[PDB]
Amino acid sequence: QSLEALNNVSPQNKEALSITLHYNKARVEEVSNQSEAEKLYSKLMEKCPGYTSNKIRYIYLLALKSNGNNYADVQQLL
Amino acid sequence: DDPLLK
Repeated sequence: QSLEALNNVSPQNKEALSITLHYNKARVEEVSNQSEAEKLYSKLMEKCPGYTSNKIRYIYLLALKSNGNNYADVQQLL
Repeated sequence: DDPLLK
């Protein structure tokens, strides 16, 4: 319902609220299915590379999948 | 520096 109502948001805050809602939906997916969560994580990272929680969660999921074989990514994020 | 991030 929040995503449906996002169409009525003022354009100034529309980008920020869309990013927030997509992050929340990606969290719900990560609870349900990690693949869609990672997809939305990539979508938001392309949309806003400056956000940290998205990158943290994406790298954390990658480390879970790669058994901590992305130490370079963690160092770069640090 | 991004007003969007702020």
